[PDB]
Amino acid sequence: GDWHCDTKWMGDHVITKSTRTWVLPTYGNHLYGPINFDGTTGSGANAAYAGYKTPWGYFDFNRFHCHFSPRDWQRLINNHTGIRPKGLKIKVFNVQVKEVTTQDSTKTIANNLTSTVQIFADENYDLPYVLGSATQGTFPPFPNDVFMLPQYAYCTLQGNSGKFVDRSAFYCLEYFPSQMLRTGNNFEFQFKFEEVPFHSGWAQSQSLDRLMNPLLDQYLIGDYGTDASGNLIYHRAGPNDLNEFYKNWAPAPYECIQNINSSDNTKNANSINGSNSTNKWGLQGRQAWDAPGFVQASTYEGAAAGQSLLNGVLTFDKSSATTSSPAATAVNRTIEDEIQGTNNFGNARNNIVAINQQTKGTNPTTGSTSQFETMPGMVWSNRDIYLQGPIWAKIPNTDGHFHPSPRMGGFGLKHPPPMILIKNTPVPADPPTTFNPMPQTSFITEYSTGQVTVEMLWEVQKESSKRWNPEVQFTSNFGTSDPAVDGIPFGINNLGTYVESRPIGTRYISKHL
Amino acid sequence: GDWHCDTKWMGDHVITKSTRTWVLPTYGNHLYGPINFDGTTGSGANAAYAGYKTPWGYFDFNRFHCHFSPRDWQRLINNHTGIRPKGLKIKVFNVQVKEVTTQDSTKTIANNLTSTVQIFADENYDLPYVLGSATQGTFPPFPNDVFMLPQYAYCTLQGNSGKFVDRSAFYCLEYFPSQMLRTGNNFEFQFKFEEVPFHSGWAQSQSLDRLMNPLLDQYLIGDYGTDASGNLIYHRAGPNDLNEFYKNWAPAPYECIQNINSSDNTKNANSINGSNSTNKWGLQGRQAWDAPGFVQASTYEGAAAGQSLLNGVLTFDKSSATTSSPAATAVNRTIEDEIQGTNNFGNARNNIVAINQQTKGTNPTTGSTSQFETMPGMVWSNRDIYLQGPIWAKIPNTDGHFHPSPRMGGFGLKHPPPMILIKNTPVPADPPTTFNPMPQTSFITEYSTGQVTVEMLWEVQKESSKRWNPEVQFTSNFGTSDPAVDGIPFGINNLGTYVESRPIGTRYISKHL
Amino acid sequence: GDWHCDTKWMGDHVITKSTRTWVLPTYGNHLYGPINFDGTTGSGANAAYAGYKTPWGYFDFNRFHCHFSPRDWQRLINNHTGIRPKGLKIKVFNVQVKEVTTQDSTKTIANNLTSTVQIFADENYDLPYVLGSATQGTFPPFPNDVFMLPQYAYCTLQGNSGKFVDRSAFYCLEYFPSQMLRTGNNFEFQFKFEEVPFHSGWAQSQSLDRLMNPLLDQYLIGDYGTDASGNLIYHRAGPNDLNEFYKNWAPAPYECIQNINSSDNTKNANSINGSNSTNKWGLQGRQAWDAPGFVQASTYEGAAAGQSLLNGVLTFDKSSATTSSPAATAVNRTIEDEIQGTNNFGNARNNIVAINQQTKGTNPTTGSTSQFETMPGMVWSNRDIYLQGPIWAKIPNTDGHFHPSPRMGGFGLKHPPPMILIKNTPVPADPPTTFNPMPQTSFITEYSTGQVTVEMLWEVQKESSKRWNPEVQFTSNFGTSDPAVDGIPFGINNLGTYVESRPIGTRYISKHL
Repeated sequence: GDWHCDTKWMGDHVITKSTRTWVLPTYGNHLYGPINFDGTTGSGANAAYAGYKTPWGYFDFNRFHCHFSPRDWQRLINNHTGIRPKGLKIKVFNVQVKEVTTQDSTKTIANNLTSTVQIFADENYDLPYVLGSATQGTFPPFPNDVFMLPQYAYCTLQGNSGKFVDRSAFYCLEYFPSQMLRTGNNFEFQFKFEEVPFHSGWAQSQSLDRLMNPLLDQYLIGDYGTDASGNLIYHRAGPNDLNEFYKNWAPAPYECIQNINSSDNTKNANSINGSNSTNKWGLQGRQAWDAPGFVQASTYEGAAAGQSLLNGVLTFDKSSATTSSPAATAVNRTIEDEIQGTNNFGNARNNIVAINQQTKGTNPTTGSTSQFETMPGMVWSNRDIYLQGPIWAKIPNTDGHFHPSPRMGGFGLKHPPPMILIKNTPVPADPPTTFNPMPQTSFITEYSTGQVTVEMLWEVQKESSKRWNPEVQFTSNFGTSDPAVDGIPFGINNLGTYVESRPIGTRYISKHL
Repeated sequence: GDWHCDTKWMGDHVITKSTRTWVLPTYGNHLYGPINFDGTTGSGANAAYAGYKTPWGYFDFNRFHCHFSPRDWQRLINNHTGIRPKGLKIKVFNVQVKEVTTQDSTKTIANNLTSTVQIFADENYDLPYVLGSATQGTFPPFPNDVFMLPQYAYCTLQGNSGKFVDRSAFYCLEYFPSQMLRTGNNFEFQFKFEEVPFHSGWAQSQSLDRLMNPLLDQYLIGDYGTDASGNLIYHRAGPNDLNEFYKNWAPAPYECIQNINSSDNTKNANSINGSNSTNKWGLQGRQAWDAPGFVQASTYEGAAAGQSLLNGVLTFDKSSATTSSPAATAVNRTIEDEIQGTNNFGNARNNIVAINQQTKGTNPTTGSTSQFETMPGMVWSNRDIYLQGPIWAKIPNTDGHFHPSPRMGGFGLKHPPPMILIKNTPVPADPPTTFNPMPQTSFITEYSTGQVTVEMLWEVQKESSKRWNPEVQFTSNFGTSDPAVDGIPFGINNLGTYVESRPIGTRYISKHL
Repeated sequence: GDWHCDTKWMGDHVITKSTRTWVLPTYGNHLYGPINFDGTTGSGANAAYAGYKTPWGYFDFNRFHCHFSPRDWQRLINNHTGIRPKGLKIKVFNVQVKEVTTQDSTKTIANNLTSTVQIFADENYDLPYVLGSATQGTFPPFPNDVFMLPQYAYCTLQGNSGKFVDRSAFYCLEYFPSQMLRTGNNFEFQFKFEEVPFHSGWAQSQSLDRLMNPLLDQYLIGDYGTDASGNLIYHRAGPNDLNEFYKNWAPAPYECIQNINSSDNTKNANSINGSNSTNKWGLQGRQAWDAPGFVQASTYEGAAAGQSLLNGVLTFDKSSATTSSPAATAVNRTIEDEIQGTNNFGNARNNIVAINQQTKGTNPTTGSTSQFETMPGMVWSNRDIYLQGPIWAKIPNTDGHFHPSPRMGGFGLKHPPPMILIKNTPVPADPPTTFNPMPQTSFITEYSTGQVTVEMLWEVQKESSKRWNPEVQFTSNFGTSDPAVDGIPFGINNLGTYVESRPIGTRYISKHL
């Protein structure tokens, strides 16, 4: 094969080709193993797990910025109001296996021509599907970078203290038909996405509470109170009070999510514990963070600067890092302000409901609600997709699901792109000259490398806006930057590392609600 | 492929094939980087720049002596009065990649059969075009020589102090479809030049100020002065004074360029600073040398020996050298005396113009002009092309340009031959046995080498001169040379280096103006 | 006919339909008249003119914002790098004539069904062409607005003191075949533009003084000075000093234009007279402002804030006004910073040239030039087109012209869209009952009104940029505005007037030079 990265913009379609270079170590000395964590030490009992490690490794292209460049992304989001995937093609080729030898003086790396690697795609979704979990190991943003393929592992059911049970499964991955690749062999795979709705690539220029003609007043009469003697009073909503209007629709449901201010130091309580104050959902005797949760507006218009939600937003790294506790200057923190029309600000407990039953003696009382869930007549909007975020997720296999759109973002798929696994086939060292029945555990040290190209077909919506005035769009203004320390933003810096300077998202075009 | 260098002289065409051997290092450890120079130190603020370095490298065949030999060039310039390019074919083949290993005792070079190199031609001119700038890295004059491919880099817009701005661009070159070459693969490219006018390969045997029949006198009456009483006087130009003639045409425009004498020591002022006395043109707050400028006659007939213009001529090295301050015996200094018919000598301020308005009291006054630019009715001639000089240049992409002939020489092209880039594809070293998300920065040390053949098709004008007497032509008379120190001129010397002994140019045939 | 305004974006084409409502008064009581201004009083002798007034009136759609809306313009300039006109169709219809009667108590307006108006297009350009002069009378920006058709008048040759001469022409416009329009009649006209080059809709990301590979150094040797004894010294330009490089091309020509600072009060001299310090060009004994002149960069990168040129830029009104001395807050002042790559900043006198001839005694001297005109090897860029500016101009009918691009902007046309004239046909009042030979000068007071729709076809260039990082684009960020005083920018304000908030131009996309 050959190296081709590019994009081709057609009218309703766009094709993004990109190709990388990878390196595959031998994981676990060609051995499976059990893994668990009991809840006795460390984080606690909620952190327990049980599963297996596998000598295999896999490709993960799930994130968007694998397939797009900051210029191609800008071309998408200013012009087009929607996108969905159509199909993908991936090809792994130019595989070459290298053997390592050490005399303690130096390493000597040689190229073994006849050794192979094994690769297969999991067509029927027989193995546990780890791709939709937004973990690391994805292709790099920048094509000149060389990346390392992750090791495959999974969790099964667990008992108390992170132990196996009867339902726990063990999967042998050598029991799957696979293809062996030498130099001069390649692996190709075709895939076609199922029908999904376009992601809404447009911000909304109206609110639900004002859909009305503001000059008029209703023919529907309201209940304005009671008399001093107890007689009912009526009122007609009009342009003086538009909150009085009867309405057909209601905004999004919510669970109350605590607020936190990223910019302003003086808006946050001192020394809050994010583990205690985060929303949880419990299952099977233990409870896990509910994050990000169902999307709420992080901030609305006319709100404090820096307002956000605690574990309510996505946050990314400017450049790939292992830090585990990154500084505020090393991260890109997204904000959802574009859904503020249909989606109430999380941590605002506005919704009011009647808590008693009136009569002569008892005055009616109401109260604000911390959690208000779905009822007929509600409209909401999904979380935005970002250049740095996940493309898809696998809808769990279950008897029911409600609005199966992934909470982190992207496209819920029942048959997502399959998970493609690869390993270095083992080559044994010299056996003894008398037969031994035991397994032969001594192998030659080796690793693999090659290229992988990924071509993906997308479906876009181009629109016609009849608003007169111009619209906000994504522009790059940093002023000046210093080539002696940090290069062009969204470019290579002085040390050679690629830096994504700020988060980007798809909603720059306003459309009336 | 096979090794073929040669020339084939057809009637109106000539075909020049030549093939070389190159070596490609790994540049920058497979990393991009920003580069700049602030104006705080060194040369000054006018020297500031900003841009990027690239792991890629490229082929530059632009100079003439890549495609011709001193004998083939002589055959061209004595017989033919014009030349222009038609098409070119280049083929890079026999690529082989070699790996280097060092124990500090010695280097060990081995041949990796399965490694590749990446190569593509930039068809659409998407990357900044660095070829027309007359920098080093060109193929050698002599085919047996082995040369090194340059590293690719470019400049973008800059702010103050050599910093990036919003308009500054960063180009990822792995985003271009490319071809991978092993042993047994080759890269071929076809190109066809756009229509251009022949370069004038003829010196001119007349002057503009004498185009007339010298025996006759005009029927046009001139203004010879006024009377002692103020009455107009008339005169008829004739063979006694031929400068009095009215004329249809005027010579070339000029900016005054200072003169300097290369041969004669006693004609030059002591300790002049060439940086202060050179013509400049300023742009964007800073100012750069205007050189060579629009061509003027370096010397005319009946002028001091050694006369030339300061930064008005091209100067070359007899053999490839890095000296940065070469001695006068190491350089070939061209001289333009063949345009002296239409092109006035630079630094001669001859042109005279009226600076006031006469009346009874005021006598008419005139003055000489330092700068006299284009007006209707002017004729000039372009700078000569030399065996050692550039073939073409890329006309900038702009709304207007006036007589877009390159000031250094050759053929201005809107679609020049594209820039062809190549790099060694990276091969990683042994990764760790536990997954790491970071980019893998350790690679195997390697380099590439191969052959490249360039075949170019030319279009020539053969002429018929009806002058009776013979013409000057390019002949080789050095007398005798010493094989013990310097070999045949235009040949290998004692140390094995190729030496170009004197500059050559295309205008040896006289033609009346 | 019917009312249709809209735009249709096709791939390489876009169609803009817009329709207005106009009102035509009776000009001059149906009489021609001579007009002149002698130079005896007022502005001076340079202000003199002579010509005629005409009862006719005409349509002028020349400006861009007649055909585009701020949203349609944004859609053009962010996506497309070029535009040129193809054809236009105009239709004037629904004409109705109204008669006015006054008893001094009140006016009474009645509708005369059988009266007509006269209209013709000037196909052969027989009348003097007044459209390319950027005067008022153009269609409004906002379609709901009603506008008044201008009166037609022209200037002819003049003697001293603004008097007619033999060459002066008088044109009778009733000598042109015309069409009479009642209610139920319409006038349609087709036109097809001649071939013109696309306007460059892209800013430039490189400079002429840096086109080079910054890592390399030239094979061309320069002249670095002379020795202490008079011997020539050589030097090789390299990455330490890139201004030393020889170059093929040179920046734009210039006439020095004085600078003025719009923002900063403290950068301007006190009480300068703009009439004395503006560039002039004289003709026929008198001299007129040269403005804007050939375009120079108003400001460059790393220059004082608010820097501009005095009468070097275009300036517009935010809303149509007669003020004649508008305040700085009522105007939109354009700035040309996007040509700073090929076009030197006006009022920077950088260009340096040799003013003498050296020898032993005389040291070489140089000087900076106030005016530096076109010479071979220059490249420049035309003035930008703006949403508020003129589309085209008529190239004068003359034997020669150099780069005939209009200095204010747009497309120079030899056969521009013809000038279309209209008048109310006169209806006489009651004549006497005995024959009189004299002309009948008493008429009925009347005016006309109707609609005019203009459909124009445009040709656009969509591009592919391979730069990695995002580009600057035109976005609307005003923060918040107050509906109680000024409405949405580029929208109707509180008083009902349409306001264009800031100037817009076509160059938002960078492209390497």
